[PDB]
Amino acid sequence: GSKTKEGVVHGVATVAEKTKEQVTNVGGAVVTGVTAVAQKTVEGAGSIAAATGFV
Amino acid sequence: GSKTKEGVVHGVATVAEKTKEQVTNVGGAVVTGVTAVAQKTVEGAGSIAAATGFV
Amino acid sequence: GSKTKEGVVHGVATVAEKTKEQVTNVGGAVVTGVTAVAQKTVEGAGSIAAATGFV
Amino acid sequence: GSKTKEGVVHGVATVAEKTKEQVTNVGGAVVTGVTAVAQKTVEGAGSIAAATGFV
Amino acid sequence: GSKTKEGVVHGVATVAEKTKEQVTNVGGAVVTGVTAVAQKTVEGAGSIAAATGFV
Amino acid sequence: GSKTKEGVVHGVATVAEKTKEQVTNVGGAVVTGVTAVAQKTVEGAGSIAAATGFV
Repeated sequence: GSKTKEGVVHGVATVAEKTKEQVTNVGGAVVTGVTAVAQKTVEGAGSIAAATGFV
Repeated sequence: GSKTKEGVVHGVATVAEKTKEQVTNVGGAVVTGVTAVAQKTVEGAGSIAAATGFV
Repeated sequence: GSKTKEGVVHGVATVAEKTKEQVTNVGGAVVTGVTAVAQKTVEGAGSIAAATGFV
Repeated sequence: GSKTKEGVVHGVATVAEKTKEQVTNVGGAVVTGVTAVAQKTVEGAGSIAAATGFV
Repeated sequence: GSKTKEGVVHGVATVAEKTKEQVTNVGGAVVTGVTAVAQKTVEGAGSIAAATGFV
Repeated sequence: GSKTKEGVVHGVATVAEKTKEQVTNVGGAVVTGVTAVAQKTVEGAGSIAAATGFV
């Protein structure tokens, strides 16, 4: 290709004003606050923000 | 290709004013706050924000 | 192709003013707040915001 | 007062995608692109985006 | 006062993607691109983005 | 006062992607690109981005 983008994040502005933020976890899984993330996978399973409790 | 975009996020502005934010989890799975995420997968299963309790 | 977009999010503005936000989970799965997400999968099962309780 | 706002701009998200922008002026006045501006004046004349040709 | 804001700008997100930007001026006045500006004046004339050609 | 803000800019995110930017001036006045500016004046005339051609 000549100009190609695959799995790209660009030109982003983010403001997050939070007075109080609190995360409590007991024996589980928590994913929080994922921002401006990019991935490319070939021949594989790709998961960005994947929470799983048990197996 | 000449100009190609696949799995792309661009030109985004986000403002999040929160006075209080609270996440409580007991033996589960929680995904929260995913923003401006891009992925491309070839020959694989790709999940962005996938929560699962047990297996 | 010459100019092609597949699985693309662009030109987005978002404002979220919340005084209080609260998420409680007990043995389940919760996905909340997914915004400006893009994916492209070839030969695979792709799920953006997929919650599942048990298996 | 207890909680007072006078001349306030808050919680704003703006996206401006322009391929070409061009401003030509010959002996005049031009005001362009004013965004998220706040003022408070006491005992005076206050003008935000005021163009004037001659005097 | 107890909590007071006068002439305040807060919580702003801005994205400006421009491929080409061009400003030509011949003997005049040009104001361009003012963003997130705040002022407070007491006993005076306050102008944010004020262009004037001649006097 | 107890908590007071006058002429304040806070919590700002800005992205400016420009491939080409060009400003030409011949005997005039040009103001461009003012961002996140704050002022407070007592007993005086205060101008943020004020262009004037001649006098």
